[PDB]
Amino acid sequence: GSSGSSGKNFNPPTRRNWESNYFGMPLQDLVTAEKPIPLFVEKCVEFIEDTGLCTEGLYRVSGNKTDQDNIQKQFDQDHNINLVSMEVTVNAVAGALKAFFADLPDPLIPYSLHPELLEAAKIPDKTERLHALKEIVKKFHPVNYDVFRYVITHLNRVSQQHKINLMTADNLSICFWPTLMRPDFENREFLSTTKIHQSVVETFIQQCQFFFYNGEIVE
Repeated sequence: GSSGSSGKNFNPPTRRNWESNYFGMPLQDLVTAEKPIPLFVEKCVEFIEDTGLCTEGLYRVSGNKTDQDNIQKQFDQDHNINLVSMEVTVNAVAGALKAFFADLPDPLIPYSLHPELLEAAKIPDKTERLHALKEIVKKFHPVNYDVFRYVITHLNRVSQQHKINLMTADNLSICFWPTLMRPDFENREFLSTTKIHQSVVETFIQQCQFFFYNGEIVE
């Protein structure tokens, strides 16, 4: 006899910027007809609201970054994760939510709707301005359109209690400007137009309800 074991040995593989078969594929592929909106996003949105929507600058202030690391990682290795169970800091979940949009292979807003969004934002008639933006947002991809709406739907809630999260529709519209649209550092190489863009985004949120909800025109 005298049968004794010694154990086993091995070495882990390599690691690159990231490892996932989703990043490469477009959202349209990642998501399904049944659920066009990505869980990750929702889980992050519904979470914040559930854990109270009065977190000082949920987006403006993130605090730690490591928190987001596990948020995306753990979620990657396990889609059945429970943010609540982790008991992380709202600020964290907030950032992780955006990061996703930043990873997207393409910008939420297409280049074929850049001038269309501004041309409808510079409109004099307040009402018309909302209508044009309500009809233009219809051209938005049937995959991103759903999300874009869900996201904003939450922002509006944050702007309401800005007195707490010190964040208004305008502030949020800017804090999301990066992802929503990531132009080239050299955006001044050509004629510069009035800061109408910022207004566009901000507007959508402010009047994000009137669009469908038909809520009175707020100010």
